Amino acid sequence: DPLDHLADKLFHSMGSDGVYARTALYESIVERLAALITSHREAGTEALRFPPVMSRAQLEKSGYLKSFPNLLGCVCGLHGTEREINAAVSRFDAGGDWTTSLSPADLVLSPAACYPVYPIAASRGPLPKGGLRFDVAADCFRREPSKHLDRLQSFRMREYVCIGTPDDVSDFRERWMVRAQAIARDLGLTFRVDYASDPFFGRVGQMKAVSQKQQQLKFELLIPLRSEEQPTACMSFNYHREHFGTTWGIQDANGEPAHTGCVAFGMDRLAVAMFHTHGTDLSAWPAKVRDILGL
Amino acid sequence: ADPLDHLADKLFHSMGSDGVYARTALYESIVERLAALITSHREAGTEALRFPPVMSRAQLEKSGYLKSFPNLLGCVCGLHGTEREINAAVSRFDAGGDWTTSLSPADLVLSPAACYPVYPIAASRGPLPKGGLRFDVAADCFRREPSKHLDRLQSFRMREYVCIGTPDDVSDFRERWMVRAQAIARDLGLTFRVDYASDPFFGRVGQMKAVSQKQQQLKFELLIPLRSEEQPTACMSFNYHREHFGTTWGIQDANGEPAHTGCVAFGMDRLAVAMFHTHGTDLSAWPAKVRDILGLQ
Amino acid sequence: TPQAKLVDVGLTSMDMVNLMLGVEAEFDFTIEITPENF
Amino acid sequence: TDVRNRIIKLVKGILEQNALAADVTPQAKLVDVGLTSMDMVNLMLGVEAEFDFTIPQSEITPENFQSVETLERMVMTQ
Ligand SMILES: Nc1ncnc2c1ncn2[C@@H]1O[C@H](COP(=O)(O)OP(=O)(O)OP(=O)(O)O)[C@@H](O)[C@H]1O
Ligand SMILES: Nc1ncnc2c1ncn2[C@@H]1O[C@H](COP(=O)(O)OP(=O)(O)OP(=O)(O)O)[C@@H](O)[C@H]1O
Ligand SMILES: [Mg+2]
Ligand SMILES: [Mg+2]
Ligand SMILES: [Zn+2]
Ligand SMILES: [Zn+2]
Repeated sequence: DPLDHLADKLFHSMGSDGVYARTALYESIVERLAALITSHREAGTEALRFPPVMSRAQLEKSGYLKSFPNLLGCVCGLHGTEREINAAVSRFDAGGDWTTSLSPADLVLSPAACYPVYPIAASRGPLPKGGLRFDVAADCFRREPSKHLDRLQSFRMREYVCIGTPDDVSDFRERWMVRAQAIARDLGLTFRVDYASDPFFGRVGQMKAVSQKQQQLKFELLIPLRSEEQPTACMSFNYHREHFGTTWGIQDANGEPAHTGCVAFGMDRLAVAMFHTHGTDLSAWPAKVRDILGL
Repeated sequence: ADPLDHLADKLFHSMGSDGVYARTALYESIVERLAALITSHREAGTEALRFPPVMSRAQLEKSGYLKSFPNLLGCVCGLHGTEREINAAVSRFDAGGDWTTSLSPADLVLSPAACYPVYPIAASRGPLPKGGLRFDVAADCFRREPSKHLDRLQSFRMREYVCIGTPDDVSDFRERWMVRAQAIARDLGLTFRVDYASDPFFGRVGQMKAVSQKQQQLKFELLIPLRSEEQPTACMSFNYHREHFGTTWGIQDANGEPAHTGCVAFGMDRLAVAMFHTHGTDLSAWPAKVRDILGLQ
Repeated sequence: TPQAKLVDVGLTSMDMVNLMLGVEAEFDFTIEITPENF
Repeated sequence: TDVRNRIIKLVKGILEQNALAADVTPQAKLVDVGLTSMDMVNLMLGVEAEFDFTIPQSEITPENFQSVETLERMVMTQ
């Protein structure tokens, strides 16, 4: 794979495909990218930071199981009595399988950064005129093991989320689609923006995707990393219509079920794209890119 | 009426689960400044690694975590069955039942401590050089202990400096970090004491391990009174592991003996909460020396 | 119209779901499904 | 009893012999003798087996397991 040569400078094996320790070099660029993204934040945007886990009931309510049940990581634990736990530990001691004593907690590993913001917004009552904007980030998890450096199981996501009338969200997404392309250009990256679909699970899912692409509810900024024929989506621009507004009873300034949308930056994919494009020697990066990143 | 509870309004938002909170911009700005201050004290030659919130289950099992804190471990499970089985699980959910019966464990756990993944990484490099190795590691950690107290989270940030070498390399390292960490706490204007302590091992035999740990003075904590001076909150720890990880991972020091290890751990969320409890949630009203040390201006 | 794009008339995702379902009710159709043929 | 005492010193001396040797006196602290954690675990079991009793978890403490003296004071109180 074309990205493989980057591994030695960027990552250390943690004994599991798609789960890597990050070197100081790699993390310094993730951090500069995060700061660059922050510097483009629209005024009036509330910044929240989420932990890597969230409420299972909240995610269930958001409908994640109808779309990507195969990707979800659930948190489980030994919730039994001391006797039960002791037997589990005893099985392990003998080289047996202690994991049969696991049961699910009330938490999952977050599959996207924006999910927890919808109930938070809803608890504040009706939206002001012009809607609400959030800046959120989380370490996310998706159960898709791969050896490719651009397909991780645990990865950082940063999102700007808009909640408001259809016009609010639509204007928001157009601003960000232009703005994201300008950022990518300033970073010296090669890309195109195209219609896309989320990878819905199963038969019905395949038709959800067609309909998603047809309605143009999702654009991606695609960067050629392993090939020009199969580029890597490093950002997405998502329009959810009234799905979350209805789900969470959020109503806009006009008494209608709010529309929502988000712009998502895959922080590890952008960093990997930067190293693939510019190499692992920062002093050699183009001067305009170094300046843009404050290097 | 916990004395910390009033801090929630400015610092956190509920995420529908005790010990799991969204962090406000105010809160995160201080965690980040605390992180930068700790970084400014990093010793030259210390290798910085950043770990994700999950790690290899096999690695964690091998390190002995189950025999110590089986009850705190969070495992990753998923729907690993066929498409038919997964669709059925979701349909049971749709019909008021429990989809989670179709879950099976993955090969990953949520990391209970930042340092665990560093030992196999060190081991893979062969014999330690003289003087040993030093690491700066960080991770979002998870411990299954729900609580409504803002100083006891289920998901929290840990920053550690880790030493791997001879017993002398490690005790020298721990000695110097105990002094420096106290200086940092002092610079932060925090009220604290440092005392020997033990890890909450599990079960009756676990009690004896704890007794021995306290007797051998393998663990110090920097304790800050948040709710009371009677039950203070451990915001840093200074841990000596003896040869446990060295033998487990086959790490040999420069004399060919099984390496000793130790770490100084900073609880980033606890330190931040300590700061807001101590100095209040108005940053402009913080002491000038504290604002200076944190580069708040 | 039998030329009008399916999504233009107002058939969103759940509509298209039942549309794949409805076309099953007619014949041997078990449809996998691609963007072009819709 | 001098029985409990000399017997405790034996199991302490037996576990000690699994690595090296030293001088074991009643007021000497077990940790100073050289007992590690698995030693203290093994010693607690070698005592619970020797005297046909179970130590209440409430009594598994540094106070009672400080020295041979403090230990016999615990064994004998049962
Ligand atoms: N497995 C992954 N590894 C790394 N980054 C990822 C991964 N999945 C998603 N991201 C990043 O998160 C962003 C937002 O998430 P989104 O759900 O839009 O991804 P996606 O549409 O599933 O993609 P793909 O077809 O690339 O798997 C993506 O644009 C990408 O940059
Ligand atoms: N539940 C938690 N919430 C927040 N921070 C925590 C939590 N557990 C540990 N930490 C922080 O991270 C460090 C972890 O090292 P350590 O394993 O020594 O914790 P601990 O000994 O379990 O603590 P405690 O007695 O408070 O449960 C602690 O010093 C503390 O600052
Ligand atoms: Mg994906
Ligand atoms: Mg604990
Ligand atoms: Zn989103
Ligand atoms: Zn540690």
